[PDB]
Amino acid sequence: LTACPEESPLLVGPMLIEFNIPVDLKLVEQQNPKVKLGGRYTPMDCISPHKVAIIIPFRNRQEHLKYWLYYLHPILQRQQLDYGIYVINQAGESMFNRAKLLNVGFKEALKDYDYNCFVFSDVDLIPMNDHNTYRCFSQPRHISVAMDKFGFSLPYVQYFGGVSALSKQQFLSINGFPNNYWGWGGEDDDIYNRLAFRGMSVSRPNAVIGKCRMIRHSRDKKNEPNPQRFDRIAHTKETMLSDGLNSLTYMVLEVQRYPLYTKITVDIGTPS
Amino acid sequence: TELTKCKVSHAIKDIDGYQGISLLEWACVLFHTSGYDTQAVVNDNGSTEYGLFQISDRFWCKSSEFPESENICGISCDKLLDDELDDDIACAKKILAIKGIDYWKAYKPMCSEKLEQWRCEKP
Ligand SMILES: CC(=O)N[C@H]1[C@@H](OP(=O)(O)OP(=O)(O)OC[C@H]2O[C@@H](n3ccc(=O)[nH]c3=O)[C@H](O)[C@@H]2O)O[C@H](CO)[C@H](O)[C@@H]1O
Ligand SMILES: [Ca+2]
Ligand SMILES: [Mn+2]
Repeated sequence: LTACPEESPLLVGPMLIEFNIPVDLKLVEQQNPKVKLGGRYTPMDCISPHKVAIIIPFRNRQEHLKYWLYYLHPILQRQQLDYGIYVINQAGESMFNRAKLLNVGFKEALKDYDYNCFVFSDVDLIPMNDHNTYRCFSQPRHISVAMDKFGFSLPYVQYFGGVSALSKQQFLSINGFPNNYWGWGGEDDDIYNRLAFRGMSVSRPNAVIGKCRMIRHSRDKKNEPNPQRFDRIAHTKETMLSDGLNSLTYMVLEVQRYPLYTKITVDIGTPS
Repeated sequence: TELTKCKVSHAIKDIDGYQGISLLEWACVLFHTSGYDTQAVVNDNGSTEYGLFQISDRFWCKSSEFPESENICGISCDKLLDDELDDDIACAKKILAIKGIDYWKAYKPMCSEKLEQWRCEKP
């Protein structure tokens, strides 16, 4: 067999995304027999050059995950990706740390396979068009560009939150993501600043192809707006050198392999 | 209520140019400050910020959790949680005249460049 075509002949284009009908993961597994334990999938038809680890920051979002899994596994297989799903679960009840959990995901995914691409995705975002490929490009890729939450429009040209994809090199080049952003907001802007400082621009599909739905939800306690976010964003240039993959420390408390995904529970410390 | 960039830009004309801050800058500041939510309530650290402009009860508006506040704006903080922006704007003007744009922490980092995208073309 040979390399997969540049564009998958399986894509269906736009799709209807709804969060009404309840999900049955057993049903989901049944409908995705090709996905192996831990949520691993490798095309049989051809050889894909995109070895993608999809990383999801997580804490108490099981219901959201079911929907995520329900919609993404079919899409990702259609996209002919050699992928793996990783739910990085934060142990304890201290302030939530999205970016730190993403760094953990990167480190841990690499123990399982020779991944060359990493998609970081909030547990509650679903893409409405399978042409929006969950893989990496020549430049950092911003995937959730037109979210129904922001009225299907990018909130600002520098916005990098929601769903993004960075090749292993792009990620390495910025010393990964920050570990010091506790609580809600700002970490995506910090990451945006790092990519720019390292001379990268953000690649995005147009706003029609990039439509995504976000499951509606209230704010989580322990993830309240971080009061220091704006001051932190102003110093990225100096802090990215010392706060990133090179200063990441954490403890693994449990590794769970489910047929649809790998759930890694970690203790990542507290606001220092 | 979560407003649009244009709804906000149209409601805050009296603040345009005030203290040198333009409408594009405010559109940018307000998005990062409150996500354009007229009902946003965020606690800081022993204090609370209210509304579109996130006016704090520390010195500007009077809350029930802090009645002794200086209430410099002379207004109940609950008046900053509705869709009538004239009193929010008046208080914001006092903040600008007294403390300056630096009250809004997002201004410098988020609104120093790429300002044109914040323009509202809707009449
Ligand atoms: C689509 C969108 O607007 N995304 C951005 C926005 O999300 P949101 O304002 O939607 O905040 P959120 O509550 O969804 O937090 C982002 C993500 O963190 C995870 N989570 C958070 C809290 C918790 O208790 N458990 C848990 O699993 C989950 O994957 C969630 O989707 O702002 C955050 C600000 O920090 C991030 O930049 C998100 O990428
Ligand atoms: Ca008001
Ligand atoms: Mn969300």
